[PDB]
Amino acid sequence: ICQFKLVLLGESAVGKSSLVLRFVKGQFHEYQESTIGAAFLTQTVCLDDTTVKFEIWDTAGLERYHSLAPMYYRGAQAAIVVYDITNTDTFARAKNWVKELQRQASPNIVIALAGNKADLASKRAVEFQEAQAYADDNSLLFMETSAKTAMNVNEIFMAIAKKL
Amino acid sequence: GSEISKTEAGQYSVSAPEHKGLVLSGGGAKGISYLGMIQALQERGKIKNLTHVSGASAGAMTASILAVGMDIKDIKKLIEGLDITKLLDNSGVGFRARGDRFRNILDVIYMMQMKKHLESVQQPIPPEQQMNYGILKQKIALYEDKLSRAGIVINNVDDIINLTKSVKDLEKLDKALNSIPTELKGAKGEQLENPRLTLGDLGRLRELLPEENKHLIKNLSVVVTNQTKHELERYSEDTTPQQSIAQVVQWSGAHPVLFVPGRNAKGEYIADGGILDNMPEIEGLDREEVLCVKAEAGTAFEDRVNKAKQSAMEAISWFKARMDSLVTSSVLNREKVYYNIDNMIYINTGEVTTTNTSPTPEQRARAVKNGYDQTMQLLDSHKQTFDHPLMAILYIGHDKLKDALIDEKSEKEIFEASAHAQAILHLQEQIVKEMNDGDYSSVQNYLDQIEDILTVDAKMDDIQKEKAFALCIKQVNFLSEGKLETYLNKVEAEAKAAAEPSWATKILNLLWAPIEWVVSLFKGPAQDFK
Ligand SMILES: Nc1nc2c(ncn2[C@@H]2O[C@H](COP(=O)(O)OP(=O)(O)NP(=O)(O)O)[C@@H](O)[C@H]2O)c(=O)[nH]1
Ligand SMILES: [Mg+2]
Repeated sequence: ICQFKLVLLGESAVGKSSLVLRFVKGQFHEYQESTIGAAFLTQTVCLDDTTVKFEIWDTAGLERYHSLAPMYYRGAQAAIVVYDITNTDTFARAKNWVKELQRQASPNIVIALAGNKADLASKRAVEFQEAQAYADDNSLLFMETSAKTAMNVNEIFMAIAKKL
Repeated sequence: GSEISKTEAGQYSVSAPEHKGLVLSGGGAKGISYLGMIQALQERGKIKNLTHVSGASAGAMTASILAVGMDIKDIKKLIEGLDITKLLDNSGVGFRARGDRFRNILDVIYMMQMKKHLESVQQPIPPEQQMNYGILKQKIALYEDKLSRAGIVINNVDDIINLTKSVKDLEKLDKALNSIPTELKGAKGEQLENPRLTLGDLGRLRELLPEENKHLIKNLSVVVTNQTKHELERYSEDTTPQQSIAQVVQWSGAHPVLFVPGRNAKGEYIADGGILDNMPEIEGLDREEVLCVKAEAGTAFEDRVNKAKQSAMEAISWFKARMDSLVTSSVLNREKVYYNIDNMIYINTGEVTTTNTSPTPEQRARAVKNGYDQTMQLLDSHKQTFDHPLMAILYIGHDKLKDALIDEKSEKEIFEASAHAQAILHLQEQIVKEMNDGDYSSVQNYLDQIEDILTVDAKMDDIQKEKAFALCIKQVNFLSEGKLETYLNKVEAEAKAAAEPSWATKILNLLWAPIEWVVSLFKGPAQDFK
């Protein structure tokens, strides 16, 4: 039973709160309410023969809650920075979170990068080749997730556990 | 729906509570005992915002001259100079009082003050308001009719007082007003409007008055005893609007020792609403917006105060007992860890007992000052203030506060301290969840994170974070039905049997801290005392 603290960061309306629902309860709501402050869950998965336990903190993405961030990642051993592929600016904001994570968070944190809403390739604005580049340059764990089709949701989380 | 406001000196007061109700207990209290209480509510302005008022026994009378909107100057003259003993009219020697004379002084009091309120109304009178003015005007005529037929003119309060001081004018009064029937009927047996001023006339008067001054008239409700049905009845402005005020007030104060029982509209027997001690409840209101007043006997008063001073001394003793244990469980005693407002006003009758035939003006003004000081002392317990905003959000329920996270104009300091509070609560509810499952593994982990929030994010002082953490520990210990304390007692005992320091040492210390210290503004360590 190795217990770790995880925190989802990113701009609002990217899919942070929905990824958690897909990762835990395996559901999805097209009309989800916005996260006020932060919600707390604990999900237990077992890689190989060893059990790990996540202390998940789904944060609020609005600009106001930015000052409350260090409370959420101070003891985090992992951080998922979620952006939208249908919004270039959300990805541009994710760059600031990572760069802020690198500055202020724990030096041994397993930062992950996620490009969500990947099912909306119709309105895709960010390029997968670009994000994969920026990630590989910044030592991140980049995938393309989709809480609407369960794509890479369980994959990105457990991929962090491998490094844990 | 409370808010938290930063004060001029960097502290955090919470929004003052608003009381819209007032209820007086049915007991062996005299009307003089409620004088200091009203004088206090006036001085602090707790009366103007009252919508409803209730009472039984002598309270039913006191709550009736409040609902009529009598000025606090007249009430002082009325309450101080009105011996009920004067208003006893036995049918003869060896008999109990009729209860007709006490009922008639009430009607005079009401008609004098309900008249001076109609004179303040602005003429003409609106169509849908045309009726209500007529009925009230008709009744006062009836009262002024009979009174003129007896040679008594009442347009002052002092006229009512000296009226009582003369049996001649008193018997004149009884012959006059008793003529007025209690129940008018006629084909087809339908009930006709009661010729006396009723509970509903209080509602009629108020609709007439401008919104500027509609606050002068309160919703009156009294409680009596039904000696036939052997239970309690409640007469209200809303429920029984056709019921005379002077009837139910005399009824509710008709002790079977001094007064003959009354006659219900069915003929059932009716007496004092406080033969046994009873606290009425105002229907349509919450508990936390109603001021409750109870008069206790002298011995009954001191007994309650002493058993409170005692359990507050033990709270400090048990802490020192734990610190002196170093170098018997925390259910001792009555430790309330969430904030609940105290609206209970206790009044010491003292020497004005029900046995005291006649009290000296010495021990009368004593019974007044007690009710004044005690009412003031209680109101001083509604003013919440804290040194740190998180302490307020933790001690007072976040369900009892206006959500600042949703508010876009809420100050950053309160908006941040609220997020700090929901994080701790998240952890608090997890420790409880896991301990009940049987997993006590991350208990220390979660508590370390809680303390970390208090000291890093909240940036509390080293001493005001002790109180904050202790409360967080006490609250979890409460929410887990003691599962935390027991587990904390094992770990520490399993660490002394290994000669090694433990983490459970400081957690148990705070767990045993006096609650009277953690919610205080005491700037010192746990040498709180009293
Ligand atoms: N197509 C698609 N829609 C998604 C995906 N993830 C989330 N959404 C949608 O995006 C909206 C926002 O979801 P939410 O998870 O609340 O975003 P958030 O980042 O948690 N917002 P906040 O942080 O302010 O609570 C919802 O309408 C949800 O259905 C995804 O992978 N694909
Ligand atoms: Mg969210």
